[PDB]
Amino acid sequence: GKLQDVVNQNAQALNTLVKQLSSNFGAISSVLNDILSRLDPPEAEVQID
Amino acid sequence: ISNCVADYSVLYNSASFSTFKCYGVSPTKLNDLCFTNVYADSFVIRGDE
Amino acid sequence: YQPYRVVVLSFELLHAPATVCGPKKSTNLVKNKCVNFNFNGLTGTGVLT
Amino acid sequence: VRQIAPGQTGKIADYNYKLPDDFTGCVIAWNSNNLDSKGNYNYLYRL
Repeated sequence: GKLQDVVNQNAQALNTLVKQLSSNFGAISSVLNDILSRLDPPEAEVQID
Repeated sequence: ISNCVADYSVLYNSASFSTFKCYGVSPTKLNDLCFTNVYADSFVIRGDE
Repeated sequence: YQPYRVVVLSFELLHAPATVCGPKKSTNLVKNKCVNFNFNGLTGTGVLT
Repeated sequence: VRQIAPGQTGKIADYNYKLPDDFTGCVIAWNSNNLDSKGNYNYLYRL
């Protein structure tokens, strides 16, 4: 159980990093290609930042 | 409005309109997007409102 | 105080189904080369496998 | 006059005069009905 706990803690942290790619953090979308196909680079720069 | 092939570049490139304001999209990009659903709402108001 | 005529258009950009997209037509598909693709509006850079 | 901003549509910002996105400077405009209307038809623009 001391060896399995190290494997469980590293797998839980890499899973958290992958799921953070579906937050928009206040932008209009979390997909970067949906921002670039709907806006021109003056106001697409506000959502990408 | 449904199942069209629209051409938005005929609209904004004419000097009829004193207001052409798109909100979630930029007007340059409108000729590239399939829109799923379009509604068209019309009325007459005063100049200030 | 003069009469102005107003139109309001309303889209839904959930990018899946169909029915309103503008004046450009399908070119070919190139099969294993880095492209800028476009399928019903949804864009992206990648390789088509 | 509203089309002499950095990033616009219309046929004077797409066919006649275009400002860059990273523009530094001032845009100055005033109505001149006294001098350019008799009226005057020698002011052209691309269509």
